[PDB]
Amino acid sequence: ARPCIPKSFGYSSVVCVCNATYCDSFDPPTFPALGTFSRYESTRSGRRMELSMGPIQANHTGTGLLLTLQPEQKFQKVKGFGGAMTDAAALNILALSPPAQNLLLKSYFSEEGIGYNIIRVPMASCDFSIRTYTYADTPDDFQLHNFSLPEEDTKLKIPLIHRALQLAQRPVSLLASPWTSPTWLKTNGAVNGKGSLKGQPGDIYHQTWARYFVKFLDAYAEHKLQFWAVTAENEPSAGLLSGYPFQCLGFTPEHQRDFIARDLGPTLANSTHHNVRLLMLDDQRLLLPHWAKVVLTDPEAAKYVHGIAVHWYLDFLAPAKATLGETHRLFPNTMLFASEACVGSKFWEQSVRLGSWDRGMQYSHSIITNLLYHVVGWTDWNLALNPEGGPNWVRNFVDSPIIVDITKDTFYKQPMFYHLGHFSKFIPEGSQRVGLVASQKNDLDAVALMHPDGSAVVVVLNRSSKDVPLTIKDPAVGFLETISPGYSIHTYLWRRQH
Ligand SMILES: *[C@@H]1O[C@H](CO)[C@@H](O[C@@H]2O[C@H](CO)[C@@H](O)[C@H](O)[C@H]2NC(C)=O)[C@H](O)[C@H]1NC(C)=O
Ligand SMILES: *[C@@H]1O[C@H](CO)[C@@H](O)[C@H](O)[C@H]1NC(C)=O
Ligand SMILES: *[C@@H]1O[C@H](CO)[C@@H](O)[C@H](O)[C@H]1NC(C)=O
Ligand SMILES: O=S(=O)(NCC1CC1)c1ccccc1
Ligand SMILES: [K+]
Ligand SMILES: [K+]
Repeated sequence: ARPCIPKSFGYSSVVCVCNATYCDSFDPPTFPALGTFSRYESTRSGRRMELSMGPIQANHTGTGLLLTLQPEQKFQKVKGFGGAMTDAAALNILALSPPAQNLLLKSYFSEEGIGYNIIRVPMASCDFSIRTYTYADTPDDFQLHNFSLPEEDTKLKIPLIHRALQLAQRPVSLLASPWTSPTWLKTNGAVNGKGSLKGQPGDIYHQTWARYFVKFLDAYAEHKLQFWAVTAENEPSAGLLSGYPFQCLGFTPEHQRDFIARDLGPTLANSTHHNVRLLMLDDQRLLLPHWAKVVLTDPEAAKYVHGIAVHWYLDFLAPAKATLGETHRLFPNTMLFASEACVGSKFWEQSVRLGSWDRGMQYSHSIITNLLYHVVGWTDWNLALNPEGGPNWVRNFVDSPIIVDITKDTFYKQPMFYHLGHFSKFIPEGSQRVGLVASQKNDLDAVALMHPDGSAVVVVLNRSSKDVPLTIKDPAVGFLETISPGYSIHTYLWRRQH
């Protein structure tokens, strides 16, 4: 529909420049003719989700790499993809002119963009906020009569969420997560630092905290917003750490288990919001499987927990098989969901690297890795940041797929945007991962899924410098002869006749 306007900032690849009168966009989505496949290609050399079509062939010869679709080998259903509407994201989006705001939101939420269907909503303030607040800062208000949404919600976040939902043709699911409780419920009486809820699960402090979740859901419902899920606490391990710099609330896994069993589970289940799902953990993967064991082996907690939320700090190394793999083996009926991912968080790397292909490859490699370990969705962190990677009240700056430059009324779409879009645009909610078997050892990363309507999607990432010819075999349908260029990502789509 409209191609990428590239700009280089001296990193390995380009950003696409958008402004008040121009942004890259796709045509309305249409499938290739039966017997035809679509290929969307992005490359370090500068291609951005460019469309080509090719024939599906009856025959194949050669000893080249063959990836054979296993359409009846079924794995997880996919919930979807999206990102977080933090205070920082909202402020950056609304600092753009109305036309640029629209093109940014269309980029993410419309069918002319990459089709996000998840928005994560912080419950009150976090690090990506410029003001520290909760919804119930008046002390000793245990019945939460003075609970209320401030302007960060009513004037910034909620109107933007409504605008995203208007642009979306896919149903959008909202996920809520709190960072801190009111300080008068906490052992340290501060939003940050080491501290937990006072007392013990089942007591007034814990009951009040559980009621705060229902108050939040009630308040958003008055604005005609309903949630798909809540997490039990953002990064519960953080509040156990001396000097933790920003909003947190510490829970051991035993504390989280008992809070869920005695307070949050029953309180949600007794409310009009009983259909909202509860996700546990919302933290880094090295806490698994231990955290899952502690919480889910208690039947009283387990009956309230619908899923496990995991965060991915892509700058840091940690095992996948010993964490996600083991958790799936031990608790195959509890879904895993990636609720936050980010890059650029190390103090010694530029928070925002405009045009970094490497950071793009980190996003897509992460997503593939998550999907191969049974995870049902993937949620980026801040939807948009400034060129510093902010604002952020403790200067904990990071990268974002969209960077806003208010002085030019411009925003920049990073390689990370396109790497995420290779999945989000082409994997509708309810898609199911299926097998994909390589005929020989190779350097590629790939995943295959089947749409609800039976159509096929395959994503192929090449993190190597070498162009790799390959064939995809769909045993019902035929062969797709293609090539995976070095430093590329491709998405393949086709109809499957039986
Ligand atoms: C928004 O960006 C577009 C794209 O760069 C700008 O339009 C370009 O303007 C230059 C300079 O006049 C021309 O050489 C290009 O041909 C234009 N491209 C297109 C596609 O129109 C546009 O001026 C910018 N808008 C604002 C309000 O700054
Ligand atoms: C495909 O395979 C068989 C090989 O004998 C042949 O009958 C057929 O003509 C070949 N070519 C095409 C285009 O199908
Ligand atoms: C359960 O729900 C009702 C609302 O119908 C409420 O009045 C009651 O206090 C709730 N019980 C709790 C939160 O324990
Ligand atoms: O994968 S999709 O079906 N994504 C969803 C779209 C609304 C139908 C698709 C198909 C054709 C072109 C782009 C994307
Ligand atoms: K208040
Ligand atoms: K940094």
